[PDB]
Amino acid sequence: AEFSDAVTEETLKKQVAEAWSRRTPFSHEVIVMDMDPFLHCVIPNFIQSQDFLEGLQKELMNLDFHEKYNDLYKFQQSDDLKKRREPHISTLRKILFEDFRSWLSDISKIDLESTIDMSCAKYEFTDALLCHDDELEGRRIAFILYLVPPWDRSMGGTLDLYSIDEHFQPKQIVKSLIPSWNKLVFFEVSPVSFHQVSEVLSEEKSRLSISGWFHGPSLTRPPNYFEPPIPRSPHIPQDHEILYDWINPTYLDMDYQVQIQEEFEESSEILLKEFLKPEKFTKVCEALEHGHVEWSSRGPPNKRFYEKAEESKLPEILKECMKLFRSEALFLLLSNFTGLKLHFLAPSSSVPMCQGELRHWKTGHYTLIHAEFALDLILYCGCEGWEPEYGGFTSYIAKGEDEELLTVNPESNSLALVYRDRETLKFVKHINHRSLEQKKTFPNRTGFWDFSFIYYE
Ligand SMILES: O=C(O)CNC(=O)C(=O)O
Ligand SMILES: [Mn+2]
Ligand code: NA
Repeated sequence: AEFSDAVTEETLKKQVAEAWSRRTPFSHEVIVMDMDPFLHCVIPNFIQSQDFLEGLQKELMNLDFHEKYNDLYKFQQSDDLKKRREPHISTLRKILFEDFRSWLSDISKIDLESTIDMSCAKYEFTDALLCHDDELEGRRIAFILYLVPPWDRSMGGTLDLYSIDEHFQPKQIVKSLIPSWNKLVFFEVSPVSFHQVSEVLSEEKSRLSISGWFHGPSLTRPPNYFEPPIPRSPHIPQDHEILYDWINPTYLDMDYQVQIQEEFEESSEILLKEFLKPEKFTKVCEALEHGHVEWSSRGPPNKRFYEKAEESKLPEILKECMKLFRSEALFLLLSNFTGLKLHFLAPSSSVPMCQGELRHWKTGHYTLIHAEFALDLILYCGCEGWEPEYGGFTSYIAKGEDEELLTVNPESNSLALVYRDRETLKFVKHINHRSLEQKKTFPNRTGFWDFSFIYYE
C-alpha cells in the first residue's frame, strides 16, 4: 500500500512547504497544519487502503505487549517493530521511513535520517502519558498513526498540546486532538513541544497506535530552568506544650524512641501507625471533610499537579496541625526518631529548617521526577480503603535508574518518615479513574489529604 496520494499532489506539497517555511497556518480537506501552541499537522486517511490497515491492526494485535510504567506514564508497548518480519509491519516501516520521510524532509527542509524509530502502543482504562516535550538528542519530528475504533472525547486518550509561559514551561492545554482510525498527527520536537496523552476512560475499548520519531540534526536547547526554591523556615519556637495533646503517647516514650531510631538508621525510613491521638485525628479529618478550606492548584504540568491549602485561612484545628509540624517540639521529636540533628537539644553551626503544605489529592493529580539531603514526612488523612491500583502512592527511586527503593501507601493516621540522599528522588504516582470506586463506600469523599513536610539539617 501507500500513504495518501492526495498529499503528494505537487501543488499541495508546495503549499504545505510554504506554510512550514513561514510558520503560517494552512487548512485543506486532506491536511491541516497549525502553529499554535507549536507546529503540528493532522492528516486524516493517511493510508489509502483500508484492507492494508485492517491487515496491519491484525498483525499488531497479535504481537506481545509489555507493561511500561514509571512516574510519567502507564501503558503497554509492543514487541519492537524495527526487525519485525511480518509483511504489513515491514511495509509500514518503508511507507514511513522512506516515502513519508522524504516528503517531510522536502516540505520541512530538514534532512531527516533513515533511522527507524517506531513502536506500537496500547492505552486502556487508566493508562496515561503525562506532560512531556519528547526532547532527546536527534529527535526532530514526532508522529503518531492512530488505529483506534470509533472514538470520542468521553473515552479519553486525547493528544493534548500545551501553551507555554515566560520561562519556557508548560502553562495549560490549548489544543486537544481526538484519535480516529487512519489519522496521522505529526509535530516538531522543540523546547516548547509540551504534550500529553490524557487518561483513557473507556473500560471496554483499547487505544491502539503506531508512534515514533523522524531523526534529524540536534537543535539547541536553552539553559535548564530552575524554579525559585520554596521558602524554608526555622522551627516555630515553643510557647505552649503541644506534643502530648497531639501525639500517640506510645511514640513519646523514650525507650520506644531509641527502638524507632535503631530501625530507622538501618533502612533510613519508618512508618508509624496511629501517629496522632484519635481525638485530634478525627477533628482534623472532620475539618477537612466538613470545614472551610481554600485550595489552590499547583503546577506546572511537567513537574506537578495537585491542590495545596491556603495555610493562613485554615480552620484552627488545621492551622494548629500545621503548627505542630513546624514546631520546635516536633523538630526535636524527629531528631529522636531519626538520629538526625534537627534541634540543638538532640545528640551529636547549621540552622535546621522545614517547608510544609497541606495537600489534597484526587483523580488527575500527580508529581513527576525533575540536589540535597532531606527528611520527608507525610501524615495521611481520609484514605481508608485507598488501593495502590488507584495511584496516589509515593515512590522513592535511585537517580539515573529505574529501581524503586520504597513505596509509601496512603493509610489513615500513619506517619511516613523517609530520609533522602542526593542520589534518591521521589514522586506521587498519577491518580486514575479507578479511584472513583471510593464513592461506592464513601459517596461524599473525593480523593484524600496529607500533611507533607520536608526537614533539613
Ligand atoms: O500517542 C499520542 O497521541 C502521543 N504520543 C506521545 O506523545 C509519545 O508516545 O511520546
Ligand atoms: Mn510524546
Ligand atoms: Na536515599
